[PDB]
Amino acid sequence: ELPAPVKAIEKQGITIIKTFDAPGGMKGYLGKYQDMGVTIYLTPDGKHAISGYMYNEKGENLSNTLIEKEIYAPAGREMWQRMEQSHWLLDGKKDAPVIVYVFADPFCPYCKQFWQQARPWVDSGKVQLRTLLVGVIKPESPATAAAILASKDPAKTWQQYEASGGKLKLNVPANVSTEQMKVLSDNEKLMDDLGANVTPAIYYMSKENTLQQAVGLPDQKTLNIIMGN
Amino acid sequence: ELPAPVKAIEKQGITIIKTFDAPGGMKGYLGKYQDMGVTIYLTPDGKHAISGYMYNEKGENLSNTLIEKEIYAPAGREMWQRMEQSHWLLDGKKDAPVIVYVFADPFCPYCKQFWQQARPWVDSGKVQLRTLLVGVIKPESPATAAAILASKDPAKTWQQYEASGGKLKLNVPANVSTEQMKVLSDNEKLMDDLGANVTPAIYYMSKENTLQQAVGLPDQKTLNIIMGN
Repeated sequence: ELPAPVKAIEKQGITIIKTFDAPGGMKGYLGKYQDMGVTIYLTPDGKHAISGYMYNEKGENLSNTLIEKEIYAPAGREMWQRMEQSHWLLDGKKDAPVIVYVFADPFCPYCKQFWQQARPWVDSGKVQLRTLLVGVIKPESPATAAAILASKDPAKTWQQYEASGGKLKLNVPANVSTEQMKVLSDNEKLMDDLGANVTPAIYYMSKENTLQQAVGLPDQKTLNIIMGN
Repeated sequence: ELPAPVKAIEKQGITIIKTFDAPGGMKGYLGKYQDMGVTIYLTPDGKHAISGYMYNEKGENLSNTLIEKEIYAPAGREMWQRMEQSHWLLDGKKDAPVIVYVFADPFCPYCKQFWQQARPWVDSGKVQLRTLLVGVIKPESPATAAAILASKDPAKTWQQYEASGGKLKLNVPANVSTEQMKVLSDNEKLMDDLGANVTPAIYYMSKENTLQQAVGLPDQKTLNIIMGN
């Protein structure tokens, strides 16, 4: 079966995912304890195993890197793709290295405050905010979001709208177009799939491309991390 | 200096105590993170180190054993000796394998309840309770404790006293003898040195002879552990 020392560690509540190659003639085992990723290393003598974190000369926590890359990160990747394939509005330079998605409703105070918080990074060209509009808070949310999407330059209109705290006057059409309704409904479903029904629901990448989430108004630390600082 | 991989781990908040021999050509380092003991193992390639716990074929957590034996346990040993050298009263067989010390006052409800809880183990000859009397709760505590020490068979009198819930009538002398006062004062100082002023203050051995403490009335789990079950 499995080496005795490793079997002993399994009995401590660990479920093995797979085996992997490690340095120094050691064999590695990737697993989980409850929801936590863990790495086990079989010693050269083969009669001992160490459950813990391996570091290299440069000081990188190799176990952390592997756990984030193979356990925590994967499942959310297809979601990041779905957001990229959605009809989002661009706020910032198209080539900004840091991409942040935000599900926002026209009648949401914190969406506006987050928009303001992000200015330094967006204006410097470091971050680009991609907004996926939804109409779920107020009776007029759908129509207002659709009106923004119906404007000549939706992205600019949204920026002006958020900058004005929602005081920006708009031309609200006689009805929501079928295309606008599809965008809003598709965005709402994706938002629901991501797990947070409250706006703003902010998504960004960190920790070996793990899809991260922030809901509501981020505090200073979370903001700096979202912005890739 | 120290191997680079180990130096990297030190930077994560670890302070090294000493180096030690490990299996498979690996070098071990014993240290602490805050108040927690930790073990680090340098890999055969010498360019990596693992911070974690080593297990053997029999399933023993060797790191835990070493940490308990060399870090957590030592400092309290001299205290266990001081209790053994004190004037305690025996409750149970002199050859009972499990020794439990208890600092008790004559006017303490929980001391009496703990005494009752311990009967099964004391009567089976598995545990021996060694009581170090103190007189600190009530005005009459000193005189009553001294009266017990002054009786023909102090140990039996104490047992009868606890069994009766303190209703056992006693012959209280005209004064506390100098020897009785020395016992009470010495016991009180040792109790204070151990860190718990509340009675009952219970001491026992577990985890590689680490001096353990229980204060007040132990719940079922703690009781079973104190009794060595």
